[PDB]
Amino acid sequence: ESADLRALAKHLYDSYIKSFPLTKAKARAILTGKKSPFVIYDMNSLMMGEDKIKFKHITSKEVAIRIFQGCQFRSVEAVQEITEYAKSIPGFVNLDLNDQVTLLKYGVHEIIYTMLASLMNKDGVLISEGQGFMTREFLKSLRKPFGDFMEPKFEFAVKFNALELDDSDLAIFIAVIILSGDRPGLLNVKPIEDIQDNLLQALELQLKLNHPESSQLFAKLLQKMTDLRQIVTEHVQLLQVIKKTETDMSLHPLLQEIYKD
Amino acid sequence: MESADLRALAKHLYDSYIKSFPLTKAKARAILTGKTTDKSPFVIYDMNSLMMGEDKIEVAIRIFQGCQFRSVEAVQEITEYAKSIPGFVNLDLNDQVTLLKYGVHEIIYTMLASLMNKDGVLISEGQGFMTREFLKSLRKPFGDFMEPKFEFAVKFNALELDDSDLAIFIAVIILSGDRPGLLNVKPIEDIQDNLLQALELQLKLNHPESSQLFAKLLQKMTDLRQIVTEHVQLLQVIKKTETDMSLHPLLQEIYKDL
Ligand SMILES: O=C(O)c1ccc(-c2nn(C(=O)c3c(Cl)cccc3C(F)(F)F)c3ccc(Cl)cc23)c(COc2ccccc2)c1
Ligand SMILES: O=C(O)c1ccc(-c2nn(C(=O)c3c(Cl)cccc3C(F)(F)F)c3ccc(Cl)cc23)c(COc2ccccc2)c1
Repeated sequence: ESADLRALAKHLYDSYIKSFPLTKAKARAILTGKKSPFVIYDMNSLMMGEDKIKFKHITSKEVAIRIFQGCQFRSVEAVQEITEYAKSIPGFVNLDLNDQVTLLKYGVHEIIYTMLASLMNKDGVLISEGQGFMTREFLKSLRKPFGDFMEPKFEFAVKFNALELDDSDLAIFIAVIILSGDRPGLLNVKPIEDIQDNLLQALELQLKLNHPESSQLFAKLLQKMTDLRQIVTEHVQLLQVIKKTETDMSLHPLLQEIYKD
Repeated sequence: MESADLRALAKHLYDSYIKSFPLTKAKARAILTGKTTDKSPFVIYDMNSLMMGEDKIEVAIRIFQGCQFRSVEAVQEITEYAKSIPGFVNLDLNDQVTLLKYGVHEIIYTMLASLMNKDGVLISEGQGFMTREFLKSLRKPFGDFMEPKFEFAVKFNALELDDSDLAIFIAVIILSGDRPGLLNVKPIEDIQDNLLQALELQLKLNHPESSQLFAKLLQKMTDLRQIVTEHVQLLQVIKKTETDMSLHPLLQEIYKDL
């Protein structure tokens, strides 16, 4: 069944490429300088970037709020991308429909954090399919709670990126996260855990072949699912604090509805 | 890195686990499943049977303090076991402290599952058995403090690990190079890579029909991390309400800036 695992890995890589706008391979070429992106490093360069490259989400007038809400809009776009990618995982659409919804609901936060790391280095993050680059210092320095909201994302990403995964690795990893049989409220866990066992086999084999000198990388990548669960939990608690504290974050009620999750 | 060397490391760790922990999963299962007249526990299911149990072997505080005493004992045993893990005592001393500070609680929960089934937990080296329902029914926050341990244990026990498995698994948890404040992560990760290699081979040989148990067991390190956090948060709440309990200095230090 070795060749079947390679097939599953090839299938997932191909679908991963079509589903997501900016791959890790392309992002690394931009970050390293190998078409130069617009750099956002302060207030004035932000004002020119939306006026020049036209970042879609520009509708509050405060800077830190607008950036945070920009992160919200992009995450909503990513949810739809992850949802399309999930449909291509062998077995997923044959699951009970409520269970498909449940796996996506509880998994998107972990996948967004994972995939965001592909767009970051220690100095900033790519935005708008790589045309912009927002510096870590500028984000880290936003006022009151917003500065401390951005920086944990970078600290996770730098640690995660030290594993040096490529897109073919990440496609199987993302699928493994989706097929988590321990999400609350699953109706039929058995076929989810069955698919995950296939995906885990595919990830293990892929990592031995693609990183043969990287001892126990499979184990180390699974240990990063501990980090993911913990930071997703910390993330939710920070959103709750931001909602309860800030009143200058009223949006149109229909816009609030799009962002409900 | 060679197969026979991994088997040697598994046997070393299993042997040391036996010397360090007096109540094994093997012994606990023999008591729990029964059919033995000689190993049969006294069952504590209410207030009066608790009163009879002390003659044989406030309530919620007394039980909570009993868990504190046992946890201190567990730390001592876990610490003795850690010293036997090849390479651990050769590490920088501050890192040795750090690995223990962050590892002991995750290990206590792991080994506590060995003493539980869905209906209760063995106590006092297997001589007693306290029902889950009784613990769940303790007053104010103490009732809910006991129960999350049970929820993990039922899931964890479904993996059907035995002691030779748990010996390597416990060592892997201790040698975690991602603990906060470690000074030299590289020598810790090198040891874990051997321990991880040892666990993988051990699970393959001992559970050949249990597909991807290695991966599923590592995913359980996630459930451990979450319940330690929920535990620490519950203690902080109990402290602000109760002064009628101090904590043992060993436990006091483990929680400092955890
Ligand atoms: O392109 C992508 O793949 C992409 C994916 C994730 C993020 C992003 N999400 N995010 C979260 O807080 C967040 C997370 Cl991690 C998980 C779930 C929900 C949230 C939510 F809802 F609360 F936002 C961030 C926090 C800090 C930073 Cl530096 C980045 C993000 C981004 C940024 O996009 C921007 C676009 C324009 C201007 C500024 C940022 C891109
Ligand atoms: O034998 C063992 O290895 C063994 C190991 C852990 C526990 C135990 N600790 N514990 C904690 O709350 C606790 C924890 Cl997990 C970690 C650090 C500090 C605490 C603290 F501070 F609060 F005490 C529990 C809560 C609920 C239950 Cl069901 C069990 C325990 C037990 C119980 O032992 C008993 C002995 C006599 C009477 C009743 C119970 C045994």
